[PDB]
Parts: sequence; C-alpha cells; structure tokens
Amino acid sequence: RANDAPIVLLHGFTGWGREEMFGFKYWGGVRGDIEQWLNDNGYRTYTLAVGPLSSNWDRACEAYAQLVGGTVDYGAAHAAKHGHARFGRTYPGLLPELKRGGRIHIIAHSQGGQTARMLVSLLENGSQEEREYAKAHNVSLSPLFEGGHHFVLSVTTIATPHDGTTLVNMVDFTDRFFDLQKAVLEAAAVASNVPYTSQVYDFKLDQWGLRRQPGESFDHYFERLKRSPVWTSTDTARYDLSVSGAEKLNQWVQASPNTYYLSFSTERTYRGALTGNHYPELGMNAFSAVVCAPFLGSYRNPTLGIDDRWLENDGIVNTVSMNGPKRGSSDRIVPYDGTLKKGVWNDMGTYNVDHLEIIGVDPNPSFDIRAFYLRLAEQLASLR
Amino acid sequence: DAPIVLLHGFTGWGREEMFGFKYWGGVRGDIEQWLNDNGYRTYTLAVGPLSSNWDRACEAYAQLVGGTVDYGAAHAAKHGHARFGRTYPGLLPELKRGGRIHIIAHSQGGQTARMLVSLLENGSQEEREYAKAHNVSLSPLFEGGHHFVLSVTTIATPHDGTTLVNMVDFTDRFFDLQKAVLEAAAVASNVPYTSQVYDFKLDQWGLRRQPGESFDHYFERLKRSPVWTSTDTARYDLSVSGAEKLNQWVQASPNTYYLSFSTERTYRGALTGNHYPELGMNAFSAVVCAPFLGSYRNPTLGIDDRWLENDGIVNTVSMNGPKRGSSDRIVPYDGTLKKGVWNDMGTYNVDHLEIIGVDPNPSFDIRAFYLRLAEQLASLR
Ligand SMILES: [Ca+2]
Ligand SMILES: [Ca+2]
Ligand SMILES: [Zn+2]
Ligand SMILES: [Zn+2]
Repeated sequence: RANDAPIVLLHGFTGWGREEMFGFKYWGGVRGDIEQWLNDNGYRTYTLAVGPLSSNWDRACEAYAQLVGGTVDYGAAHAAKHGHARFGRTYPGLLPELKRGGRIHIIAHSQGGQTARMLVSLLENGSQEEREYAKAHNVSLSPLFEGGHHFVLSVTTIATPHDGTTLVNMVDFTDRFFDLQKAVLEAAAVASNVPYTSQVYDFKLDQWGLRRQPGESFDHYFERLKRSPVWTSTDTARYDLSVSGAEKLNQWVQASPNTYYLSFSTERTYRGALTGNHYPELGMNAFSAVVCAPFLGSYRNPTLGIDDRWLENDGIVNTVSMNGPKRGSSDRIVPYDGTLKKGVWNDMGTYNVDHLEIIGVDPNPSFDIRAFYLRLAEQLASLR
Repeated sequence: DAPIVLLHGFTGWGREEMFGFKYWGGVRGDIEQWLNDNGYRTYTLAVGPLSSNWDRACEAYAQLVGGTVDYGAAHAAKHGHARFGRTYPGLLPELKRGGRIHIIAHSQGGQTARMLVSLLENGSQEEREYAKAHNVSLSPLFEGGHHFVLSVTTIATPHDGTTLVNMVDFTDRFFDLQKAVLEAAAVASNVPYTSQVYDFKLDQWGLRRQPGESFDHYFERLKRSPVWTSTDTARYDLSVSGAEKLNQWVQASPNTYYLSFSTERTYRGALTGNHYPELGMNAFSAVVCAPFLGSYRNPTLGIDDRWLENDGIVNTVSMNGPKRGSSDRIVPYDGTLKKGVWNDMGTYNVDHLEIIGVDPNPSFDIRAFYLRLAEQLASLR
C-alpha cells in the first residue's frame, strides 16, 4: 500500500447502474456485489454506468461527466458527423476533486476495456478534430478534448476485445446479440415480454433520441433498436467490437506512458484432438455454449489474419484478443514477471473462467470471485 | 430521523416481483419511491404472505438486521416445519447497535409489526426454556431487551381478526382474491410462467411453484397444504379467535408509538343495520366479500351490528387497535401523538386495496396521505 486512489468499475456492451435491474449487480451477479466487497476491505470503489450499446467515444464522454460532474459533451464535430445531440445528461460528479488533483484506477470488463483506454487517451491528448472544429465554428470545447488531464493511474481490463471479437462475423449476429441481451435480463430475473413501468435497464440513448416507452416490452424495444442508428451506423459498440473497428480504434488509442495497464484474459474451451478448433467446456453459461462458442472456435478467415490463435475463447470474445491491443497497435504487452510496469500492458495471464463468470453473472463454484477482485485491488494499491 | 419500513399483509411481494407492479402503490405508482424523493429514508420488506405472523416476524427480523432466519426450535418442533429459513444480508444492521425504524404496515402487516415489537422487547420464554431443555441455540429475537422499533403504524389491519374467514366458501374465495391481485398486476393465474413472478416464500414448508405450473394449479396444492390447514397460518391469525389469541400475548410496549388508520367503504341500511359496498369499491370485494362482511352475525362470537361496517376485506371496528384479549389502551388523535398506546388517526373512505393503490380512487390523494404520515412519524425522528 501507498497510493490511496479510488477504484472505478466499468461495464461492457451489457451493463447498468446499482439502482437499476432491481439491485442485481453487473459487478457480482449471483455471487453478490463486488463494489461492496472492496469498500468493506478498505478499497474505496465506485461504479460507472454508461451506454451499453453506444460507441466507445460516446461512452468515454459519458464516463468523464459521470466522474467530474457536468453535462455530457460528445463534441460538436462528432455530433455533426454522426447526426446526434452534442449534449447528454447531467451527473452530479462522483469525484469532482479530480479536476484539482486526485487519481483513479479503472477496472473494466469486456468493451469497458476499450472505453477505459480511450478515456485515458482523450484525457491526455484530446482530439484535434474537436479542437480544429471549435475554432472553425467559434464554439466551446469540452476539456476532454483539450488534453493535459493525466488523472488515471491504472486501466485494468478483464476479458476485453482489444483486437475485437469474431462473433461479430456470425450470420445471425444481430439477432443473437440481442438474445445475449435478453439472457442477461433473465439472469437478473427480468423478463423481456412484459411492459415494465420502471425503466429497469436504461440504455441511455438520450443522444440518439431513443427510450423504451411506457407499455413497451424489452423484446419490442430491441426490435426497434435493431433498425436504429445505434445498431446501423459507424458510431456504435457493434462497430468498435468488430475486428476492423477495434483496429481503427487501436490506431489512435495508445497507452499513456503515465498509466499502468493490466490485462486479464479468459478461456472456457478446450482444443480439438485433430483440428485446433475450440469447443465449450461443461459449465460455460448456457447461452454462450449453444449460440456463440461453436462459431467462435471454428471461424477462420485468412483475409483478416484469423487463424488457430483466434479460436480459444471465453464464450464471447476470442482469448488472444485480451492480452492488449495488437491489430493496428503500437503498445507493448509484457508477461507479468512480478513487478507491474508502467506505460505497458502487464499481461496477468489467462483464467479458466467464461465471459459471464468473471463478473458473477453466471455461477462457477470452482472460481473464487471474491479472492480475484480483492487480489487485484491490492495489486492496484501498489504505486507509482 | 429513523428509516421507514413498509410491511405488506396476506398479499405482498418485493420490488423485483410482479414485473415491478408495487404492492405499495399499485396502479397509482410507487409509494416508497415518493417517500425517498421527498427525503424520507424508506425501505420495503417482503415476508411470506400466507405464513403466520410468527413466521413472517422471524423473517422480517432477519431481513432487517441480517442473518439466517430462525423460527425457533420450540416453534418448529411444534408445527412441523424447518427451523431455519433464508439468509438475508440485512437492510439496517445498525439496529443492533443504536438504530431506529418506523414500521408502516397494511392489512395483516399490523399483526406482524406488533408481534415483531413484542418479540424484540420480551423474547419468548417458551423458546428460552426449550433451549435449556434440548441443547439448541436461541436467536437474539427471543432473548428480550432489544427495543429498536420506535413507531408502528397499522392501516386497515384486522387487530381483532376479520369476519371474512367465517365465509362458507372461504378457501376458494380467498385464493380468488389472491388471483384478482395477480390480475391487477397483469399476471394470469392460468399462464405456465417460467420466471418466479410471485414467490410465496414457503421454504420452511417445503413448498414452491414448479416451473411451468400455473398459479391456478399451485394454489390448488396450497389449499391442501399445511400453510392453509394448520394452526401456524395467516388464515388462523386472520380469524377472529386467532386474533384474540394473538392479542392475549402481543401487548404494546411502553417504548413505542403506535398509530392506527381505520378504513370504510360502505353505507348502512336504514332498517337492518347491514352494510353495503359504495360504488367504486374494488369489483372483487364488492361482489365476493362485502355483502357477507356487511351481514354476518354470530352472537356466540359476539359479532354485533358493530362489525358490519367494512373495508371490503376487514371489519372496520377491528382496525383501531387490538381489543379482544388486549389491555392495549386506545386514544383518538388529540393533535399530539401519545406513547405506549394506540393513537387512533380516524377512519378514511377508501378500500382495503385502494389505500395502497392496488385499485383506483381519483378522489383519494394517496400520494398526499403517505407524505403526511411521514412527517407525523418524523415528529419524533
Ligand atoms: Ca457456469
Ligand atoms: Ca375504485
Ligand atoms: Zn457518438
Ligand atoms: Zn411457523
């Protein structure tokens, strides 16, 4: 121990706030509540809750405002390009002292990892698209695009598609993605064919002008979300989750030399005897084992360099993708030797735990979830 | 300030259940949400609807302070169900060490909230003696000298029982009520649901709805089960003679403020004295219950004309405070809340289900009723 910085949890393409999903936690699922375990052991922990289906850009902006307070500013240039509100919601700020000079650790799961890397990237460097635009059109700029804000001491990514996931290429992907979404609903005891009055699981699509209406089931809403810009356009989680889009992301989102990056990879498959294809183990969450993993560990594509190294998977994301960014990237990934190195991806290795088990959404009695996150917190509680 | 704790009666369910249709607010919205947004620390219990006040008190205790539910070795030995129940994390563990709550209970809730105070305050000697005799642990609930309640508020509670239990076709009609309350949340009693929807919380009895089993079919099994056929049921405590037996040992503590809201939705016939439901009474009570409630006499039981004014569910005279087998004192509201007695807050022109929003009533300002009560309860902290 000798940094005191809070931990900040960050979900992926599925995820909600503490008040949401009737208290059923993204971080902990059926195992309990990970934020609470940490706080009770004296690691101060806060939870971010951004647009699950939105782009990493949108989510970083949302994430910044949630962190220091204010209205979400997606950028005038960006807003004009993609045709959506410049301005979002207002947040009181979890840590407004961070302007004056605190520090955070981000712990991020799934696509959260991409959004954490880009939050840090934008914090340090800004965007010269938004800078040039603002002076061109004589409007204001969110401090997020100025640069010189260095306040993230660590990004820890867990089961993140740094190079993408190959699931995106699946033939029925659009439909099966929203079935994943409905599965995670069921996991939380929430049904998709009933008009919940309460918002329950808010997708936070204020920018796009999309909300679930009174008397609208999730099935219906998702059926509308499929035909919408949040599934259709460039500016989406779907896009940044494909192998090509992660590629574009990687090309501009580099590791801050002032941040400690950590990666945890996941696996819940075994190699074939005569092939190299991967197959889901007994105990992989039902939805992934049936719908997703067969494709994930058989899909080969010589054009995109998708060979045997991509087949091992955690039921959702190709395991090789979680090391750190590689495709389109300059960053350096090193195996964990004992001392966590700065400005580089410290590969903490691979765990026999599926995309939903590591967060607790699917059970795994063999995997001690509490010990994994408490072990992590203490690694993070060592310093610069 | 003291947090506020909402407690349902012989029907009720936690916030996640009934697809988010709230027992406390029904069609009118979310009473607990209203109390939090107006800045009253407010929580919601979901104990077993059909279970006895003893059981549901033991559960409420564990939901509050944390732990695994212990029904008492003597109690369990005596009725033939599991001693230990669900393990809860706890809403307000601070109650063991300094804290305080305001209980607001509806319908049978008010029996439960009182039996919860009496147990905290004086324990149970029976369990205490049984523990010496059989080498078993005792729950803190049965020790005595815990006194963290502060206020109990009963809205429409059958403190002297309801006369409805005496109905000839009660078993079948009670569960029809249960399934009308299902229908008010847009839940169907014939749909073979897979989601839990409404957990009757009968672990101790070893009873559970089977997936793909309708409430129709489940409720048939429940009627033939010990949570309907035993002495240890909501049904027996709901009885006039079961309430009396409760009242004989569940006193009012000097250390707590009790508040009673009575409720009426009937008009008196000029000749007979019988009572008939007002227009706009929830259709089910109007048809199925109030005519009986309004006409049922039995002078062995002491069921006078006095008993005929009703809620639709409960007899109005049963609601101001325990009396049959009670020494609890009952004063009508003099402007200032007295301690260790029932403060009778009057009678309101609202159904048993309307008073919690499960059935419409435009002329009833339900949001203003409960906000008002909150202050009254905060005139204390
Ligand atoms: Ca599993
Ligand atoms: Ca009505
Ligand atoms: Zn955008
Ligand atoms: Zn019992």
